Amino acid sequence: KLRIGVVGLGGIAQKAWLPVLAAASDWTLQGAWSPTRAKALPICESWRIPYADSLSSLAASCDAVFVHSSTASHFDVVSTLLNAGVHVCVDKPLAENLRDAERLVELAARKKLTLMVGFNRRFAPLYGELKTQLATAASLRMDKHRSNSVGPHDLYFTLLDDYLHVVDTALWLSGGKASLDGGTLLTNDAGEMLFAEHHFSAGPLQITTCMHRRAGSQRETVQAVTDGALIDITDMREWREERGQGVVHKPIPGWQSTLEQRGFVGCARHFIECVQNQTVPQTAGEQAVLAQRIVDKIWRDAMSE
Amino acid sequence: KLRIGVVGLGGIAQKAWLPVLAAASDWTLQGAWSPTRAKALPICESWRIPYADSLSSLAASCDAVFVHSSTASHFDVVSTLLNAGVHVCVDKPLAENLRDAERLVELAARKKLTLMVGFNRRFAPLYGELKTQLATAASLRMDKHRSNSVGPHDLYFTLLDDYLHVVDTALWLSGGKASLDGGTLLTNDAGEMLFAEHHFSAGPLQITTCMHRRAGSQRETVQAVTDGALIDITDMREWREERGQGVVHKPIPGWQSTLEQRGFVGCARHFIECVQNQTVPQTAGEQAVLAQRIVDKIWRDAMS
Amino acid sequence: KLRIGVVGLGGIAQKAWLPVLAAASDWTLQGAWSPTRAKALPICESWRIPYADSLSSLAASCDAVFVHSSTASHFDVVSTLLNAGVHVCVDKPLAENLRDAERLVELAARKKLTLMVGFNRRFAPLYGELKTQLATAASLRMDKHRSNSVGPHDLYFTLLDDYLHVVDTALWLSGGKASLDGGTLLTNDAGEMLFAEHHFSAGPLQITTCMHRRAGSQRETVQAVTDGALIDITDMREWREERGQGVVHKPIPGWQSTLEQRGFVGCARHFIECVQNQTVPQTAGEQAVLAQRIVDKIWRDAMSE
Amino acid sequence: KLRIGVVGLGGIAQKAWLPVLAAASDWTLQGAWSPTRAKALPICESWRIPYADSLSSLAASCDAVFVHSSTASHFDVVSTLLNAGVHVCVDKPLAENLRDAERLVELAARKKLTLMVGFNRRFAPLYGELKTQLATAASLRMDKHRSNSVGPHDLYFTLLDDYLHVVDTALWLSGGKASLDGGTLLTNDAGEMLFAEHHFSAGPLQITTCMHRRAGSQRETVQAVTDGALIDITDMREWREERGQGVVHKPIPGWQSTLEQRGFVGCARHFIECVQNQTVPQTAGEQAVLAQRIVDKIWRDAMS
Repeated sequence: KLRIGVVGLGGIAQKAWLPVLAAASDWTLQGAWSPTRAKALPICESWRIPYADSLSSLAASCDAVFVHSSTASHFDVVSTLLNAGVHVCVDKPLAENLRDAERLVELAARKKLTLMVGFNRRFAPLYGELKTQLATAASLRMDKHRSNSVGPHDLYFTLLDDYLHVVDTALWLSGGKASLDGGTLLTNDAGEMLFAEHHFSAGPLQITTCMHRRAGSQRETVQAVTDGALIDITDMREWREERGQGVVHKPIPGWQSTLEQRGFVGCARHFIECVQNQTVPQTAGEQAVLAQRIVDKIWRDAMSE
Repeated sequence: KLRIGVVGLGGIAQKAWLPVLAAASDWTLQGAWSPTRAKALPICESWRIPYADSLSSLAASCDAVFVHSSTASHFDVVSTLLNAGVHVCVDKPLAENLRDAERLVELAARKKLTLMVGFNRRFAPLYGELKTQLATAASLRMDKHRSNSVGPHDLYFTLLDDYLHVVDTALWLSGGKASLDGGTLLTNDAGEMLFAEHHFSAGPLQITTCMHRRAGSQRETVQAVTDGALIDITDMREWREERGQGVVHKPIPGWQSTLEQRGFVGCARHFIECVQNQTVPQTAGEQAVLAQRIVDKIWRDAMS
Repeated sequence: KLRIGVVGLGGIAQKAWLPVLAAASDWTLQGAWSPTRAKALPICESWRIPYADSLSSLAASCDAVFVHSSTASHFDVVSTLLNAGVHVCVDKPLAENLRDAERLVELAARKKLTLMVGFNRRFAPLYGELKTQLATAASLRMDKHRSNSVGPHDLYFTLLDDYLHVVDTALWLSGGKASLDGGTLLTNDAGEMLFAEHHFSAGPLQITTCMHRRAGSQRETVQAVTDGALIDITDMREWREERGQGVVHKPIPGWQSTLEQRGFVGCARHFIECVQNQTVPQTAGEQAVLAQRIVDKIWRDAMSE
Repeated sequence: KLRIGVVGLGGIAQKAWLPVLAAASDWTLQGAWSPTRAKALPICESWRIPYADSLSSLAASCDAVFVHSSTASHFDVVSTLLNAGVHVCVDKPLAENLRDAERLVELAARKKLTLMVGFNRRFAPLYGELKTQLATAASLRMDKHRSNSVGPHDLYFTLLDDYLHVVDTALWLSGGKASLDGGTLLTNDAGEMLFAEHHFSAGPLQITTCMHRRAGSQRETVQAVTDGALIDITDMREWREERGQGVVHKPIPGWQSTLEQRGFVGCARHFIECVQNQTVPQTAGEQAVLAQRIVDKIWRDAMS
């Protein structure tokens, strides 16, 4: 059975990327570490888990590790772990720099290790169920808004830290083969992201990614207009479809965690399985920098006009 | 009290307009006329409406006429009605061809008559209500679908008879200075429209018009993403907004009159008011062909 | 073709009991009258309809008439019309007195005329569709609340003027054969109705009628718990059912008036048809004073304790 | 930091309680024990929980124990656990028989231990939130159904293992001084419960408990008709209220933890708090058997 390590304080991890390891079957949680040797000691004790004192040890005694620390650190962390011959699964941004990412993708292969990005969304039960229905899709629009989170970081940061999630999911749902027709980027006076919306075209299918940081509501939705059906998904939890017989709400499994709905579980499992079976992850190599390449293409333009 | 006349007793007429033009305290219905004359007499009797065998007969006995018949016969009917000194309220496509539409508009200006297009959606309480909240709007999408209506008519008829609604409403709701950025059109081998979507840009705001003729849902909706709130309107009847403290469902009073929510009532009132007050309607002049100028271009480009 | 007369100013009638005569097919609207010879002259003109100057004339030149005037007048009006050999359809309360009602039911029969109460609810498309589904119903509860209408009239009035509607519909839906097990009646200091809720038992099936005059919302609902399904109906417009495959919203016919949803149309038509076919109306004779007999049974108790 | 022990690793235990008793900063999980011992060892390892071959072994190593096993074995387990100076939090039916339940309560008072019943619904944010708005309530109905669960157990087990939830919650939400007015019970030829409904009266307020084992819906709801507002709560997660200005949907934060919305978390915290603070829990004494005294009577009367 594999030993798994976790890198990632507890801001978010404690909520999902931690109770998700409260499974234990086929693999074990072999300790965890984080840069803030302080706000991590408590959770390690409260959860009864080994607290590595340095990334060196944590890597030493692990076969694979989930990295959920700051996006700025992702590169170094993954870079260190990979060099320790450890399998890694990094959170959304591979590295806050396109090249740096293409390099980790090289290192990982060049060292017969598996490196995949944690696109929990490609593992949400409802998004996967939808993907097997968009065969005759004509319109696909995804929204992810924040009530009031005009993040202290600049546009660049928020693009790789939030919008990337929308682009990733949208492109994965369309079959990964769209073009960037147009869109917009709105920032306040502080150069901070306020809004973002773009349009893609995968043949006849029209894709739309949309995000607003001050919409007075934290909602996430996916709308699909296909031939014979109209499907809508709210918060990866609600599923409504119309097939000419009235609006139908798919039943929500009585005992299902939110960590399973967002695709966290399925992502971990698919990571753990690829290690053993020694297979290529769904989000590795090209699939790990894809959407990032697009997000980058946009920024490269919205910073020249 | 003007004398109101009606043209075209087909479906919508009897379901929407007629019920609006019968219960009137400020005007009176004095006649009707269909290019078919078939079942026309029984229909008119149903409404106690003196049937007119001819337009020039219906015109010679009216002051203002609401036209609603095959988009093709519009020009011939409107120009005639306008030559008889009768104010007219045309139904959606002013005329089948763009130049024709303008011809009628000009003909109305010279003749000094009130010629407006009946864009009922511009008078829907909830839509006009929404138009006042989009000051800080960033995203605006309007969706209008059919469960399975790839009806006999071709792409050209559908663009002018249905997709125009979306394009005109969306542009009206967002200032009215947007530009076409792209989109697509899909038709089966017969040339009948199947799907249509387009993107417009009025500054930072992104507008989207979408219509699918076979999506399994006859739903209509408007989605707005503003600064500090999210508004959704379904079938011109349901209003939901979220401003940081949970979704709210605006109340729906006994005023619940489909004919009123959908804007028919207000459209009629507005037409007659302009006629009696000799003012310019919200759907006249360049405004009665702004969306059509757009829809036409989309079609022409498709055929090239 | 029959000539139909209408008695009923325009408070409500103008909204429904009037645009409902904007049909005309098999019968004609032969004028209308009301006690207030003032606030009725306008509508008669605006709707282009003959304004009888007295109930005498209106009855003289009609074959049947819809009575939608004050409940206090119902008796006299119907009593006059019946004596004029005219067929009548009276609004909800037959007479504000049980005996008086049983007398009109006699007169009407004794004069080979048809007298039915206008229980528009027994003709609402969704309530009728429900009735054919309550075969294995175990629980049936109906609510009818007003946002803030603590009516100037006393408890008695409001019981025959509003609660009667709930009791009628509830009993008709259960098959008309329940018993009054219990309930409550709450009035303010002015002796005005504030609340009302009762429980009936039609064998195993438990029925509940519920009304509050100050619930801060004007909603009407019907809930059914049957064997194999869970059905809910809001405002005679919305229909949701759960049959183990998720919640399903029945589609609302695109072009359907509200006057048709509340059962107004179907009620008029069924009235007009019984005249010609000379058949017994669904709400005539015993079915016209039924629920009223119950409403009365309650009051007779809530006015002795 | 008390030592927490668990009894019964069946379903709910692993889905609700365990996940609540593992992530703890104020206490520690020190063991577990099932009357089956089958797969028990693999389960405990899954949670890194030293398996106890015996109760007196689990007890000898704990301070407080959360019991959740076959309603029948409750008495034998609780009395034993109480004889070993261990505070216990029993699962719904304190004991299978009423006198037994009281026996345990008394045994806890003498022994000076904290004995409470785990009524998670009394600690659900939304339910406790609602209990503060029913000051002017007139009607209160709680509905809990199953799509098709006429499970093996008979009417008696179901009344105590499921219908008790409704009866206890409803009574708790409405003051707690209601009286049984009537209702009905339905069972198939096998004697398995099919449906149950009852009416209570606490003054002018009317309370209704309803449960059907095969209604095609696993829905849970609470309906309140107060003076000036209408509140609806579905599956302890959705809150809707209408106070004259349209229905409102209370917001649902990232706090979205089924285990928390359903009250499990708060129930645990409350138990341990009372133990360490030596105070009386909200579900102890007469309160740990108020609804059971009612449900039993209903059953006895049915069997007469």
